[PDB]
Amino acid sequence: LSNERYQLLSQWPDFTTMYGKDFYYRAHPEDLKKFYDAADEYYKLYETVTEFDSLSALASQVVPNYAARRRSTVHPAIGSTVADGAFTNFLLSKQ
Amino acid sequence: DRVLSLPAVSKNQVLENVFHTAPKAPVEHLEKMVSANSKVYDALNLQSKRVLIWQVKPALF
Repeated sequence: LSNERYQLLSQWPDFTTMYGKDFYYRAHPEDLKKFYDAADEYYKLYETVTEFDSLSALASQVVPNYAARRRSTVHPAIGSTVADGAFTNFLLSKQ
Repeated sequence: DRVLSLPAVSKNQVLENVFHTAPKAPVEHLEKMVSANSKVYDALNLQSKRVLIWQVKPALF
């Protein structure tokens, strides 16, 4: 999943081609604050999508709630569609 | 009132309107993407000492 987000940071336009002073001084002073803030934003997004050592601790936030759903008092593989279809065997039989 | 014939906009107010933003360094893009690709090297290379390939697709021994 972190690859599908990295692949759209691959398609980011090269803002460093507009770092020269012939873009600094032609530009409105508030549209250059925004341009320098949108370049600082890309380094925020890119330095956290390549923090792949943080994906192992994110997987441990998914495990314990999943593992408690598998500690079912009925069956580890039970679900609604089976337990609904096994209600009609219980209900539409005699008592 | 000779001071009223001088330009009223200060030398300070020129320097704060001309150099309004601290300009972006040329090497700032290198040393920020290199430190972020050093984490792409580490996790995803197969020669790195800390690869993710053995904790993502474990092994079959």
